[PDB]
Amino acid sequence: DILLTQSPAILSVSPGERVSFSCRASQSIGTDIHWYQQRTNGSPRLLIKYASESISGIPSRFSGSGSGTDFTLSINSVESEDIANYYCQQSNRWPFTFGSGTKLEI
Amino acid sequence: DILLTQSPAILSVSPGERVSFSCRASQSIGTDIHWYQQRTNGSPRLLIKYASESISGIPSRFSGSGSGTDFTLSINSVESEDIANYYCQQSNRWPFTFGSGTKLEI
Amino acid sequence: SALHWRAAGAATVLLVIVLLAGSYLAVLAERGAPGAQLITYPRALWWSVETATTVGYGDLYPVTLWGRCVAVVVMVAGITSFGLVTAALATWFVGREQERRGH
Amino acid sequence: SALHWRAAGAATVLLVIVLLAGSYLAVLAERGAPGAQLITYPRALWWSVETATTVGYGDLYPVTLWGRCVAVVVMVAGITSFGLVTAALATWFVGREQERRGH
Amino acid sequence: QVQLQQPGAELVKPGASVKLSCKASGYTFTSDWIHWVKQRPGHGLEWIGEIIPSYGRANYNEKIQKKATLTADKSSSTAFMQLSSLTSEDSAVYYCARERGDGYFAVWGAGTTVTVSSAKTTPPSVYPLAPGSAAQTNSMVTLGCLVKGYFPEPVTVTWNSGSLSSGVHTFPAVLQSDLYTLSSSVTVPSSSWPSETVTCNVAHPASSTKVDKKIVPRD
Repeated sequence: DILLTQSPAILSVSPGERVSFSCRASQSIGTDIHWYQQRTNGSPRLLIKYASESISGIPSRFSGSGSGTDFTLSINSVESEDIANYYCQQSNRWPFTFGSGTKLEI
Repeated sequence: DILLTQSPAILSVSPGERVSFSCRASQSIGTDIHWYQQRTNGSPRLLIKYASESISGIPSRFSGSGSGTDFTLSINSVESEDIANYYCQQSNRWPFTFGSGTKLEI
Repeated sequence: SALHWRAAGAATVLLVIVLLAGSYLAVLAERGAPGAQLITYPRALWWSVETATTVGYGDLYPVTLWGRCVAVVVMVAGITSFGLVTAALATWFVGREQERRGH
Repeated sequence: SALHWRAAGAATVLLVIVLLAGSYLAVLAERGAPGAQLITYPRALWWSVETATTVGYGDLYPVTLWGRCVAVVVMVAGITSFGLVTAALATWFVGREQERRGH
Repeated sequence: QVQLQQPGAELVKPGASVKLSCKASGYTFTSDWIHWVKQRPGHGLEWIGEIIPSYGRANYNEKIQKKATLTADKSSSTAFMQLSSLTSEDSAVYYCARERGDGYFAVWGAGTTVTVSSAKTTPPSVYPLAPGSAAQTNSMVTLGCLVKGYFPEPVTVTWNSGSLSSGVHTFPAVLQSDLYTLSSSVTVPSSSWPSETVTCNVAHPASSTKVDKKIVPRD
């Protein structure tokens, strides 16, 4: 099974600063990584698919990059609503797996 | 994306001595590495292509070797004009990427 | 419309249907096998094409028994379909060569 | 010049043109996809050849939708061209065998 | 050759945008790509993006925020990069380079220094630097000129319009009150001056200024 490593677990940034979340796969998975946002008491919400593809309804602020084993989710200019946990998930090999998640803190 | 590691960042050699710059790719890229020289205030200049192929106009002094993940740019008998930064670049996988560069110091 | 052309048309349609069902059944066979890559529909369709043509790059391939069975049908449908096109071109050339010889 | 030979000649020319356009369009489809290797013209040409022949080593292959579409055209052009050559050889042998039998 | 031509400098107010140009000469092929590469002061080379002018297709670095937009004008053999909504983080030298679709950058532009600030353009002031008269002469003599009070970077300094190249130092500018200052040094045989003439030529692309200054002994 593909292990997804998200590190660090917490990320502290100042309002309006750029932030970058890291996802590392235990083996090459192409661009088959998707990113989810979970706010307090909420269910996950798709932000980015296939590493870098925009989802309509999602602020332009969010972007994704990477391929192979190293992946990044980026927020250019954080704001309060971005306070949540962020999970990556791979669909390259069965079974699908999730990373352990990174909290944004402002 | 392919990360290219150039280490050390500075190389100190004595006049007329052999010097070797290191480039390491985060995954195998065959021989798809090219090397550039940037002098103070100048733009990059192609020195070597596909790891070991001579560019006309370039002193015989310069050579390149390597394949897979480990690559070397060599100067047999350094001289002052060789004082510059040296960058490697891969074209095996999209997007093209550059190494962070190594300065020659005499 | 002569037989060999109706059959080449029929074969081509039938191959497209095999490509589509094979994509769908491959994903259904391969999900549940740890390590399998043939597990989403878009790339399974690409996989069925490059199997039917016998290219077989190796980017994707089934690892389960039933995904391998689906693969065989896809290979046979593909080789048979292209062979039937070849045989139809043979018939066209052979007929044309009869006329050109006044036979 | 009989039909089956003009067609084999035409097919071979047409394949060379497909190989060249396919090389060019593959690079244009694949650049912009992170991880893609089919992204410079010399090796794309080698890739089109080994696709057209259905060899498919796996050193190179498209990963985008439109590079895969270009790949299919290249596969079909290649299988069709070689099948048309086979059908022309069939016609030559069949004609020769008529004469040898006095038919 | 000069195969790619780029303007020396663009100053851009924060939040504004700018179109960078790159006019190609020499051999142009249907297959050629024009690439854009960013270099921040003291930093390495950063691949921004690429366009194929014959088809007009462009790709961008994903790993960095996308302020750019690439177009080409097949008629003018000119490629354009539109960087929009700039910040101090976008001040850099932006090179263009030509790749024949075989993976390496055979030829590069001289690059455009893009400065993001609110300050106004200011052409430099050029001043001679001839020795005092109580200075003793060796077999060589050292002259100079002083380029002060300009903005933004850069300025180009040559000596006798390029013909003098040995014996030349130009020092990096320093920044003082929103104006830049540097000096340039030249060393010629004592013999050869002022018998033969020595002039420094100072171009400041952001203000379309070029000035000459002859270095003559003091009165």
